[PDB]
Parts: sequence; C-alpha cells; structure tokens
Amino acid sequence: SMQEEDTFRELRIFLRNVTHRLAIDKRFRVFTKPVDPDEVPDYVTVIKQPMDLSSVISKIDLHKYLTVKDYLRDIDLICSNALEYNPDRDPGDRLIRHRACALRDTAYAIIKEELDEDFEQLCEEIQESR
Ligand SMILES: CC(=O)c1[nH]/c(=N/C(=O)[C@H]2CNCCN2CCC2CCC(F)(F)CC2)sc1-c1cncc(N)c1
Repeated sequence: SMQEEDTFRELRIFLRNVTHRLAIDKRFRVFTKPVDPDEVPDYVTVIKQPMDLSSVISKIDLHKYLTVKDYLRDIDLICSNALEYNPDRDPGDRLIRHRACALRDTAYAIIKEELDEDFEQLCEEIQESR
C-alpha cells in the first residue's frame, strides 16, 4: 500500500545514513569499493561472493533491502569475506581482520542504538506478507 511504501522508504533513508557513516570512516576504506583484479588477482579464487559498501549503496537504491536483517546479512558478508581472505598471522592480515570486526561491530551498534525494534518488526511483517 501507500503506508507500506512509506515504511520501506524510511528504511532506505535509514540504511543510506548508516552506510555513509561506515563509508567515511578511515578504518573502513578497504571495504568501500570492489576488489580490483589487477591489484589482487587471487581474490576471486578465495571469495565466491564479493561484497563492499559501494555495492550495498547500489542495492539500497535498487530496493533490494526490505528489512534490516537483509542489510545486516551483507554487512556480515563483508566481514566474513575479509576474515576468510586474511587468515594469516601477517600484520597486514591481522589489521584487515581487526577493521572487518570493527566494521561489523559498528554497524550492529548503530542499528541497536538508533533503529526502533517495532519499525524493524513492521518491515518484517510487510515482507512476510509478500
Ligand atoms: C577486500 C579484502 O579483504 C582485501 N584483503 C586484502 N588482503 C591483503 O592484501 C593482504 C594479503 N596478505 C598480506 C597482507 N595484505 C594486506 C596488506 C595491507 C593491509 C592494510 C590495508 F589498508 F588493508 C592495505 C593492505 S586486500 C583486499 C582488498 C584489495 N584490493 C581492494 C580492496 N578494496 C580490498
């Protein structure tokens, strides 16, 4: 309905604001754009389902997220991809893993503090009804 499309619009507005706050954080710059095959060639050998914050923005605008759970699944994918591609004790690996976990923890903390749980429930019930 009209009421339901207004609900999903507010969700998109909220998700755009969270994603922008993540994307401008210096720690998360490595997660802001897809991985250039020129710069690292073996990424596709390890990571079957790439994800990054620019792609999250595009998915928001394509109405791909109808719940915050759907969005958080892509945030979690960014993080688990980073952990999987950087398993070594190497300090470069450990640094990216630390930033990956910080990215995930920061997104969950913002949503826990700022997203009303009745709003997320409404989104879920609209989605369940389709
Ligand atoms: C998406 C992802 O997880 C990813 N992981 C990578 N891991 C590495 O490059 C590991 C490999 N082992 C040795 C150490 N090295 C890391 C060194 C050094 C750490 C600080 C730094 F700022 F991160 C820059 C890299 S590169 C990479 C990626 C690549 N091209 C574009 C994008 N957007 C992300």
